Amino acid sequence: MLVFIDDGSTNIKLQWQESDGTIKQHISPNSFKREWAVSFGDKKVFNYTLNGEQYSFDPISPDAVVTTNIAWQYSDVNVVAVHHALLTSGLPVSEVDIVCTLPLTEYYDRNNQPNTENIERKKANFRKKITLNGGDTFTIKDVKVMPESIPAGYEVLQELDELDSLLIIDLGGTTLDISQVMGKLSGISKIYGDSSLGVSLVTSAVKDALSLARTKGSSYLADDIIIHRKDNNYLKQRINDENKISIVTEAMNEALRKLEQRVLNTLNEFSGYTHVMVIGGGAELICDAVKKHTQIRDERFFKTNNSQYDLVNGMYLIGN
Amino acid sequence: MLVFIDDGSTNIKLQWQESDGTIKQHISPNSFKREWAVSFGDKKVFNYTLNGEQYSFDPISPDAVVTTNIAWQYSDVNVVAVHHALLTSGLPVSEVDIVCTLPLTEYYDRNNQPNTENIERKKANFRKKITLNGGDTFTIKDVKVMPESIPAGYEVLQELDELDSLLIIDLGGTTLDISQVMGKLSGISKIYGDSSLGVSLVTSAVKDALSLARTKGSSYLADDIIIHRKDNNYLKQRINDENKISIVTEAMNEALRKLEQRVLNTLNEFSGYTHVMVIGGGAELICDAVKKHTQIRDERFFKTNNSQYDLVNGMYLIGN
Ligand SMILES: Nc1nc2c(ncn2[C@@H]2O[C@H](COP(=O)(O)OP(=O)(O)NP(=O)(O)O)[C@@H](O)[C@H]2O)c(=O)[nH]1
Ligand SMILES: Nc1nc2c(ncn2[C@@H]2O[C@H](COP(=O)(O)OP(=O)(O)NP(=O)(O)O)[C@@H](O)[C@H]2O)c(=O)[nH]1
Ligand SMILES: [Mg+2]
Ligand SMILES: [Mg+2]
Ligand SMILES: [Mg+2]
Ligand SMILES: [Mg+2]
Repeated sequence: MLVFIDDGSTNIKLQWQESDGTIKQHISPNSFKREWAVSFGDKKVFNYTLNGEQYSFDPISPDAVVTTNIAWQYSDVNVVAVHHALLTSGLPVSEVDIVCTLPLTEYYDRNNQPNTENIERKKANFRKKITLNGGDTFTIKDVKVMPESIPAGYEVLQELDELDSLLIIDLGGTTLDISQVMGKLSGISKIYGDSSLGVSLVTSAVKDALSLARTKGSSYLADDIIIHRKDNNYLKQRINDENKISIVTEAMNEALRKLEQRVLNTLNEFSGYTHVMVIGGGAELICDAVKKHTQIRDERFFKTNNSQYDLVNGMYLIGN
Repeated sequence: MLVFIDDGSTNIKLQWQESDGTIKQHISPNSFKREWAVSFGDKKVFNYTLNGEQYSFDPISPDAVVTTNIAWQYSDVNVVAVHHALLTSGLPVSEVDIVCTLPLTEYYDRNNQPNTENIERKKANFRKKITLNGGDTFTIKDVKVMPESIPAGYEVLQELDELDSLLIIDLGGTTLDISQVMGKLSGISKIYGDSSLGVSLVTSAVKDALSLARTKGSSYLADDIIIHRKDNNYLKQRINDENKISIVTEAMNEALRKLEQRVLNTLNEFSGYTHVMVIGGGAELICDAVKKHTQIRDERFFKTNNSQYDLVNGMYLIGN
């Protein structure tokens, strides 16, 4: 079995196809604490041991450590999150081959050439042995590494003439990376990674406007508000009450406005692209501004409505 | 301004393109009561007058009258729902040309030929004058009518050879229609409409499980549960607790299995199709079963992740 994994610092996305020809997409959060969970009842808990350290999946983990999540890519927790993702995917415990991802500025050096040291370091990380109390864990065999962004725009790129170039904008949970690639992957024109902004900006704004606990527990509430930000009817029924709908809609627009300014400002660093694609979980939050501020016809502007999965799907369509 | 309108009996979907080339999609529910609403405060209420009768948008309308929603297509409420959709779309009040829809078995007679009487009846319906208290209403000028299903599969159909044929499966709120159309619209092979089943089957089940009020006010809760039916973490935070997650998950699965059996049984009435497409709001609820029980390669199986909008988008790509 081969599993494609876009192990982001917010959510791990998985995609694979089963014998009955069904293609499955799974998503599992990166929310673990460095200690085992205690269950005196039947509630299932996942306690792991990796590199001698203890870890457990935590549904209410503090949104703390809003610092360097780049190092997370080579961390123990990353290994745990991926294994946990495999365990809750539905697939049967077994040996598996995987293809994981490395952010653009980690996969490539400043010369836009493969950073072999980082790629190997990523493969080595998944060799760290893991254990699960009261259960079996999958066995990761072969590890392949693909860079982010490019796999998502691969389909479109096969269609582009060598002279054309696709601009890929990826808004993630805590990062906003933009790259430009010549048609048929004739070369990488430019890469601009930014780990100072992400969707969490709006999520954090929402958690503030409603004064919600700064943990994973309230992440779903925040996301539902952002996702349905344009449907008052939904908000009316969702927001506790007191109709803070005014303040939250006010907080969201602030953050969204900031995401747009950043993207537009960075966009000014690129030129000559003939096609544009917006991917990542935050795609819907900036697609309008991007399309408005680019000179590209509808025919050449790409965006799906399953944006958080665009990358892992692209990886799949290539390596499966 | 030209507006494409898929006025379904559950939700009115709109799609149009503005000056800055921005393409917008809007959704507005069909939840009205035959009586004005009384507001003693600042809360805005929409009270309409059509054909004399009084109507008003109702956020907590009873899910009553689950009888004939086909006649709804030519009703006064439909006219009100469309006008209400226009008013909450974000577009400026004005004159507008529109393209609306008619279910497959209404647009076509049993000989699969345009039912001109029904088509004209649909156009005439929007000529009924409407009024809004405390505001102006849009003015519907030219009315065009497209059948359901086919516009959604039009893109793919242009690519198919005249000999191939696309099977379009549309699962809506209260209807399940299936059609088979020859490549390049070289002819309609078969139409099978079924107004006995719809997504409301699962929504009703969910409401029963959580014993929620049988009104629109609880429809959002029900839909979030169904949409996130595979994410325990979300369900854990969404469900009012008590972990009825077992009972609701049990209710949903049974309703879903019923939807699947119906679709599979009807599918047995079709043959010779070379491509398959699933659309409508319920697409995600039956896509797997359908792909599993069809002999079609992945390349020839179509499904977007914005299913409720597939039709209106198809209408837009053809008429705009
Ligand atoms: N508004 C909105 N948010 C979405 C949508 N899909 C996913 N999200 C959310 O957007 C955030 C970003 O998701 P994603 O890009 O997958 O995160 P990541 O890849 O883990 N981030 P990073 O690349 O920085 O490591 C998540 O909190 C996710 O739940 C959507 O359609 N709309
Ligand atoms: N599970 C699920 N439900 C969805 C999704 N998108 C929309 N829905 C819901 O599915 C139901 C059906 O939507 P839709 O097909 O547009 O309704 P309709 O077109 O008005 N129905 P009808 O054709 O019978 O007149 C609605 O209650 C809608 O909210 C989705 O991705 N997943
Ligand atoms: Mg990412
Ligand atoms: Mg990764
Ligand atoms: Mg419909
Ligand atoms: Mg209609």
